[PDB]
Amino acid sequence: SDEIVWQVINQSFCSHRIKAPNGQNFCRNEYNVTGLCTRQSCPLANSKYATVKCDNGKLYLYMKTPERAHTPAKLWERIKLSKNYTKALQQIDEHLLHWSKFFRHKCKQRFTKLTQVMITERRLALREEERHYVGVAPKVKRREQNRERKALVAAKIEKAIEKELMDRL
Amino acid sequence: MRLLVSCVDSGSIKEVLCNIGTDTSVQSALQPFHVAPHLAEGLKAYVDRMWVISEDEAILARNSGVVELVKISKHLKEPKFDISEFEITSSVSDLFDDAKLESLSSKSVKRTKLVDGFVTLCPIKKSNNTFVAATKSGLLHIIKKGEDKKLIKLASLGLKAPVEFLQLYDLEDTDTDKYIFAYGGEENLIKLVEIDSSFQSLKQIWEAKNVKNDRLDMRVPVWPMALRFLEPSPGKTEKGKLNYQFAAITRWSHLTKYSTQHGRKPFAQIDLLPNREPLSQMEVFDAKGENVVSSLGNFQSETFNELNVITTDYKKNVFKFDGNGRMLGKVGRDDITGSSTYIHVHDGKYLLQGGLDRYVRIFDIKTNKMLVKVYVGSRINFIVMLDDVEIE
Amino acid sequence: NPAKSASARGSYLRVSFKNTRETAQAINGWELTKAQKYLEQVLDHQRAIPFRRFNSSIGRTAQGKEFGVTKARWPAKSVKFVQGLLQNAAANAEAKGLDATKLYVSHIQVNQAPKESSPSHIELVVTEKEEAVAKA
Amino acid sequence: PHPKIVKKHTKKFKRHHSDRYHRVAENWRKQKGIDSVVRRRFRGNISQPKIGYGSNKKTKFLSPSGHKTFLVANVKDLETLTMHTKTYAAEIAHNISAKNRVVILARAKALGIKVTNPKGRLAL
Amino acid sequence: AKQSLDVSSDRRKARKAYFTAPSSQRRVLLSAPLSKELRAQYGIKALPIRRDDEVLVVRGSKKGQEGKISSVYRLKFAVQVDKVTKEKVNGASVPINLHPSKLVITKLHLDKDRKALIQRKGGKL
RNA sequence: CGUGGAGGUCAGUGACGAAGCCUAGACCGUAAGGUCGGGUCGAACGGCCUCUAGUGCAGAUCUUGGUGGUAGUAGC
RNA sequence: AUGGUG
RNA sequence: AUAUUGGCGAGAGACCGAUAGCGAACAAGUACAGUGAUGGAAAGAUGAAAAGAACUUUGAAAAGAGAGUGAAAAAGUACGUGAAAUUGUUGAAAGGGAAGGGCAUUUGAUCAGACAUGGUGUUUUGUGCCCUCUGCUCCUUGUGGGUAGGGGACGCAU
Repeated sequence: SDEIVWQVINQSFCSHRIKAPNGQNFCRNEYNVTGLCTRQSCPLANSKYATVKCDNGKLYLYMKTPERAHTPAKLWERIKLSKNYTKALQQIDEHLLHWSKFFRHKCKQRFTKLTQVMITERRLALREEERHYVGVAPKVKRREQNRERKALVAAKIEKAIEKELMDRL
Repeated sequence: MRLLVSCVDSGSIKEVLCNIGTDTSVQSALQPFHVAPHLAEGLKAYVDRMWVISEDEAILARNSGVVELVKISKHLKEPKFDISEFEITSSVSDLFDDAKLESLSSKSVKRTKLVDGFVTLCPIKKSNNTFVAATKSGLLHIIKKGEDKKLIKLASLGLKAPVEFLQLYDLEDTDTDKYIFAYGGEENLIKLVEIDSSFQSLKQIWEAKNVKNDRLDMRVPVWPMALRFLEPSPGKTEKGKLNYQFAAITRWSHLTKYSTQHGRKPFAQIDLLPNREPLSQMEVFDAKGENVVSSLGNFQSETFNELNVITTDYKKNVFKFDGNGRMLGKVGRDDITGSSTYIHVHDGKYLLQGGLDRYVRIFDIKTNKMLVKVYVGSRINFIVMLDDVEIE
Repeated sequence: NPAKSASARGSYLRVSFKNTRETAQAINGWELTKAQKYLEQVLDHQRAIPFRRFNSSIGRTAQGKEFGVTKARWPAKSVKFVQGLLQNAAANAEAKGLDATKLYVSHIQVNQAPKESSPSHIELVVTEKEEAVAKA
Repeated sequence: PHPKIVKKHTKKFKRHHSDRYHRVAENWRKQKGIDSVVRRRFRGNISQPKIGYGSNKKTKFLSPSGHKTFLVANVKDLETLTMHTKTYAAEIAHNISAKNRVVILARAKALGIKVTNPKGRLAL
Repeated sequence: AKQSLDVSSDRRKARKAYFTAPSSQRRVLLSAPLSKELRAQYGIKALPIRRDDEVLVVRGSKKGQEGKISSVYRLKFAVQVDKVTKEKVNGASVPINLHPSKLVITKLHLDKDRKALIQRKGGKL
């Protein structure tokens, strides 16, 4: 039962966990709220869980329960969510009903964030056509510098000037 | 060979004469016989498009807004070969309107002003003197050349401007008399217009509508660049709907495969390239060098999967794709240095090439080797293959 | 400035590091042919060459009054090698097309070599001093 | 925001006699010599490390600009920061190529995360 | 996988045995692929290279150049194809070595042992 | 905390430059240490969970190598 | 101490 | 059945990776020393390929310069990487009786120093995942997904 699956995840390793330089350690699972694998956010030890996730469409609320626990290929249920931030939030705290406060409180947030993200990405889609990033490989550098140096060296550069001036005379 | 190439610098038409295998990049390879300017009228008058029904008769579309007419004849040279002389028999002038365009130059994303020019010149029908000449500005000058030896203006007609491309659907037959164009352009969905031999009457029989909003719940842009028809679709022919199939290229790299019987949306719009790579023109080739096409280029067969196309960017690249979009591969990859302005599949077994690079190039479809390369020293927008010739 | 310059190099000489060192240092900045003049005048026991560094067992000598020092010496071996360096540097210079009237020694260097002798590696870049270096 | 960030001691500790010798390095090590001056803490000598310098659990590990630091490699990794853009800022482990950095960049502005070390390997 | 107890997987061995291998064995380690038209033509895949025949170059900076082998150099595990040529600046022309795996064989040089060879593996001709 | 190798795991990173070395650059650790920015370089390498050691240097008239002062000295 | 070269 | 550091072949390693491991990865019981028994070293790496630098030049010279080859001589048989000690040059800075460290500022130099460029509304106007018709599909059959066509005016753009 689940608390064991936790404690196994809290001593042995998850395939996914991060341990940032400060003491706290993320959880890189695709499906979770908050992205920190701790007792109440780690999707692998809950058995009852709900998050929000983008499809590339709008934001499907994914839900699971104990009953499909053994049937992973289809475990997560899924719902879409409206384009009304207001109506969305009402849908979210709708489906979640007596799901404990954690998931309403947080799921709502993940919605807010991903929506904002969308909006930004929409702005940035419209901006600054100019000055893309570019890398330059190292040997590109070395090559350019040297070949240039030799370029100048080859041109004694005054002989051209004077000879052009004797020309003009 | 004997070819013609439009020289944008002097506004002339060069003729090129040489064998398969030519290159000017080295003194070793075999050399061109002849290159000639002709009838160079200046940067304004450079040739926008060119058509030759039969070897002596070639019609000029001239960016001054002037259609001319060209009589061709061989004569002694100066081994052995012949060249020709190019002089204009007929003309009809001032066919453009700039100001209507200039009023919309603000909405487009392109450069500064928008010149009026010929986006189509061709015969109708495939045995006929008729010519449908298109302008940027929407003005359709339909002009049959009278047997008087002279060109005569049949009509000027309107379009929903500007008009980037226009196509005539000949795949059925010469007979049925009622002609379909498809045209499109800036933020301008693809439109099917029809015209009677009364040549005063155009009703718009069909119009596409754009695909649904994209991943970001934003709106995909609308810019159809080029359109090539197929046969009507086999199967049960359906209520109230025209039966046609056609496929179109957008600036935004979308390949767009339209089947009317399905409806107004495209049933496949597939980006060929990463992140909105701008494309241009089009060619429909076939794998084996085979000739699958009409004389104005519409591919002949009723299933897309059998389609293969050549499309260019604005930089160097020239690509070969299937109906699905899976890239067959680049052409001239290691060679082309510049914007490739013009490409025309010839005989299904050849590839015309030329552009800003100033090398006219000729590649082979199946081998994918460069056959011919000539340095005209000019930007060249257009190429026509005249007689393939013997060399004496 | 490399565009107007000439380089002579020498390496794997067998000399004394210290003597070659100083006798290199003495001419830094001098005009070309006045330099040759010097090395000539100093090889024949006229005007010896001051040693500011290694002064043990160096007899007080008058002519050093030019440089601010009572100590100097007439080293044989050194001014030979650096002499030649000035020769070939003049060759490199002329075939370059430089101007011997502007030509002076902009850089001179010696530094040690493997091994028990004290071989040397010498570097000199002469260049033609130009009137009017930089506005601004 | 955050409290005001106070280091308690901002100068790196050096090993006794580090500079008078090269055969000795600059990484702090203790003095076990029971006679030594640095061990018995005579006036005027260097300052040992000792626990009291330990910083403030609130702002500990905070980079100055106020975020923390979290060290990412590919984009799939920074997606863990969709939640915390207000606490963690993420930077790009050194060996990343110049090919993928630009990807982490674009996507990292869309999310609105602060990348401490952009401009690494990227020109314009 | 390695089932047979008596083969060995050691890297260091197989390196040694590769660099000590005698010219007999350096014959067959040079097997080069026949081109496709030959793959069907003589009904086979790749056959040890000899001196006189004609070959085409697929990989390497030499792409598309082809010729008939001048000599074949079994000490340096190479083959010197004709008219694939460096020129030291004095005009002398040194053959670029081409390791054979990267070659494809256009024209054979058919000898009676090339006949019986092509026959032993099952090629029809 | 760090070093050498191992069993997992990051579908980790890497010729668009892995290691390594320089650094009058930055940040993090109280510290052991860590992590990034430039620079040189060319082919492997790292983080988390655990195992195992030939695992951490200022010294030993320490060993081996390289260098100096002694000094162009006593001297030949 | 054993066994050896002078 | 057991023994086995020698021989003659094999297969392997949580072994060592050039001061390690055999003493010896290389022309090692080699050069060497001893009268003789005997004692016994150091020393691996260009590159993809020698294309190991034509040719002109100073110089008898050892070397140098111009010029090329190579992706890189910033890889030239002193050759991958190139550390420290220690030395030369150029510049800084102080010094004349000392250097070094600790707490603190000063002055000089010097470096870093956002693709921040929005948010909340309010209106005008197109489009569509909105409205209204008409379907189709998969299954955890539920307060669900997926998808098409004809039209019309909640998210998006303006």
